[PDB]
Amino acid sequence: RDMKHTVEVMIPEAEIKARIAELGRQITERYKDSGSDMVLVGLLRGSFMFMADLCREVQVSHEVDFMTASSYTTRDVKILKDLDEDIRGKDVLIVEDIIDSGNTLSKVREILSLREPKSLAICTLLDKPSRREVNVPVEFIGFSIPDEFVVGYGIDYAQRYRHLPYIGKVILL
Amino acid sequence: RDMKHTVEVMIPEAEIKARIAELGRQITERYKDSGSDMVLVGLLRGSFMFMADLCREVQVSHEVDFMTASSTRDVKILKDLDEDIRGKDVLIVEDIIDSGNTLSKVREILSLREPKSLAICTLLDKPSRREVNVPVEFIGFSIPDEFVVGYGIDYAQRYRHLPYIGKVILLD
Amino acid sequence: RDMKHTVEVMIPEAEIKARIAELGRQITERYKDSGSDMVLVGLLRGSFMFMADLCREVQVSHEVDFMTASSYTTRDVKILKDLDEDIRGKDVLIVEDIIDSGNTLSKVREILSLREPKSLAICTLLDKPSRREVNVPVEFIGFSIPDEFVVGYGIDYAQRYRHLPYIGKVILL
Amino acid sequence: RDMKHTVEVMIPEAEIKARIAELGRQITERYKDSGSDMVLVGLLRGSFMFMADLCREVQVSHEVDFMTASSTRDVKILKDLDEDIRGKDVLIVEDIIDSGNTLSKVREILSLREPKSLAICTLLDKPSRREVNVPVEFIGFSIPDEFVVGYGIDYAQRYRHLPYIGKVILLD
Ligand SMILES: O=c1[nH]cnc2c(CN(CCCP(=O)(O)O)CCCP(=O)(O)O)c[nH]c12
Ligand SMILES: O=c1[nH]cnc2c(CN(CCCP(=O)(O)O)CCCP(=O)(O)O)c[nH]c12
Ligand SMILES: O=c1[nH]cnc2c(CN(CCCP(=O)(O)O)CCCP(=O)(O)O)c[nH]c12
Ligand SMILES: O=c1[nH]cnc2c(CN(CCCP(=O)(O)O)CCCP(=O)(O)O)c[nH]c12
Ligand SMILES: [Mg+2]
Ligand SMILES: [Mg+2]
Ligand SMILES: [Mg+2]
Ligand SMILES: [Mg+2]
Repeated sequence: RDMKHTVEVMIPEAEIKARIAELGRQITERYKDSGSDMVLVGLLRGSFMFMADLCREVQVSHEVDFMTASSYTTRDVKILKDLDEDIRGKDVLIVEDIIDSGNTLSKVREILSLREPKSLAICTLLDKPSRREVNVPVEFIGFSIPDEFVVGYGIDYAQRYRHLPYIGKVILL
Repeated sequence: RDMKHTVEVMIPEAEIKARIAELGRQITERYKDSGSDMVLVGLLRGSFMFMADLCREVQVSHEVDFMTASSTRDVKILKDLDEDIRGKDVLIVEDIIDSGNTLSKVREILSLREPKSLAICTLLDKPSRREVNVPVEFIGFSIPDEFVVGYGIDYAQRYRHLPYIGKVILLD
Repeated sequence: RDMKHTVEVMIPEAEIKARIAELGRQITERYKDSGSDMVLVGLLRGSFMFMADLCREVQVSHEVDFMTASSYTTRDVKILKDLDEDIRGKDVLIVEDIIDSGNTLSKVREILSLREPKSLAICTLLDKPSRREVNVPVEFIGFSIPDEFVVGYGIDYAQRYRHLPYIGKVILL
Repeated sequence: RDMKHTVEVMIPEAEIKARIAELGRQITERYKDSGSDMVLVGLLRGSFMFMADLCREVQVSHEVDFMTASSTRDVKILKDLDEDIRGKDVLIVEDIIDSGNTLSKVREILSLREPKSLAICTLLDKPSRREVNVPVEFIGFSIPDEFVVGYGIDYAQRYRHLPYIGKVILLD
């Protein structure tokens, strides 16, 4: 949190926009013939930018909701802020910025599943298979990256760089 | 919500105090030799009073925590617990169980956090209106099909401060 | 949080019950001729036991509500859980377990005051004038104690002793 | 909530994108020489999209935080901020201001935490329905008295994902 560093571009703004466009088309095809109500659920705070760009590329009538989970050395996954709307009998797509361990995301899916939605999938922008500690079903993935320390596009470093339009790598000096 | 009514006594303060003492001895005897941390989890708002009196009758070192749930519809968490319950003996403390919809869903959520044991203690039980068969190990009173008030329990945000359990009787 | 210790009785269960009875009579006289709706507001978690005993000794029709404030090195006072009901045009009595610095309580009163209640008073069970860092108006006080490390009656020590029916002092060994 | 209607365009995506770029340069020029930490505070849910596009146009190192408020009645905090704002330049990011009741009360609450500066940036402003004179330093569009949807803003939880601002037109 307190180290001399700099930031290089890893995934340019244009690459993200192109990849999200594709994701939008995939998500659209998977839920266009569903009929039931659909809702995209974002995990604050990292997902807000990804959510904003993604939901615009989804050509299906859907709702947008958010929830906040507890961040932590091993502790219970607690809900700091639940969803505003109901999800039972609905198509729910959890929208994440990045999956590493998948601990929090695994628990969140369990909690949501109890509310018995019609379907329940996960869409993450970044994925680190390397750091996975729990196997979680992830239907849509934007980028698979090695264990690199990335920032930008909602992802922070000591609350910094959330507003970068590009995914960047931090170089410790 | 604005209906003319009266409140008759159903369970006097002395009866509650005595029954809670008994519940205390039973809860104590169950968890006294556990060797794992114990926590009483109250469901706000209606159970604050029951919780305060109950934990004072529980002669084992335990923690006290609270949780606020919502409402048919989905059961959402307005205020989650403050502390972890993983590997702990958890006792859910609820004021009253009518249908059991809320308890059922709250127990599910907490069970996901893998506590050593998960049990429920309710002051009032109204089995004539149960829709879901939830398992309760401690019950203070099984009551008739009456709309009860007092002791944390309210009627339109009214009567929570009554030291006794009463029943609402509407005028004709 | 990790020290060898023991607990002695400082304020017996019976003394608390007697003092709360008196508080109930005072509070009752101050608000019996008000007319407006009344609500007792408790600060979780320390206030739950004090709230339960106090509201029963208040012979005035009132509502009971709770809220949780952020606990922390100097940080913003944040609301982890707000009130469930409205308080504008009402007689509001904040119910606290203990006042030391009065930092959190001062901010909480400010936040609540913005909602424009008819009146706004504070009732605490214990008071340490010694440790006061901010001057806060406190209309009702159960006990004034010196700077002693107390537990019990909702007050904890590493989440312990909340359930003690008596106010106790911890003796570090 | 269940009324038959249509959605006509009021502000096209290109117009929003261009206007947000301008807002970006203005916000940047104001806070570029502050020397104090900056934070954009969004009011959920309706402002997530505006926030995402806006902060990408703000060329100063800042933090992004969110807050959920309620609704007449009292304005309560369902979800408070995650980080402190004391001694920081705070910019409240809101989707639309009709009456201004919520903004007015939210600004009051945040001001209590004594930030270095407290300002408001709204995408849409509908002054024909303002009940409280709240001070806004940045406004994307001042709009006619129409029920707008899209770009985070909803009609009965619908249309939040539209890349443009539209207006709801009921059928006769
Ligand atoms: O490369 C990173 N940059 C910044 N943060 C992180 C994290 C920690 N974490 C992000 C931080 C969450 P926050 O402190 O913003 O609430 C990712 C965990 C997602 P998962 O448990 O479901 O897999 C993991 N990797 C990174
Ligand atoms: O006899 C009763 N007296 C008063 N209330 C009730 C209820 C409803 N009450 C208890 C419901 C228990 P459930 O039927 O879910 O098993 C819910 C109120 C929660 P809130 O005040 O935070 O909104 C059910 N029965 C009674
Ligand atoms: O003697 C004590 N025992 C246990 N805790 C404490 C505290 C800390 N604090 C109690 C701990 C609050 P918690 O960590 O349970 O959320 C009292 C602050 C009240 P104020 O700021 O309005 O004056 C101060 N004194 C004691
Ligand atoms: O033109 C509009 N389109 C859509 N909605 C609105 C509103 C109400 N909308 C904005 C209110 C702003 P205010 O009038 O307080 O200045 C409140 C919805 C909050 P919620 O979705 O979390 O419950 C006011 N105007 C419009
Ligand atoms: Mg995330
Ligand atoms: Mg209950
Ligand atoms: Mg306190
Ligand atoms: Mg808004």
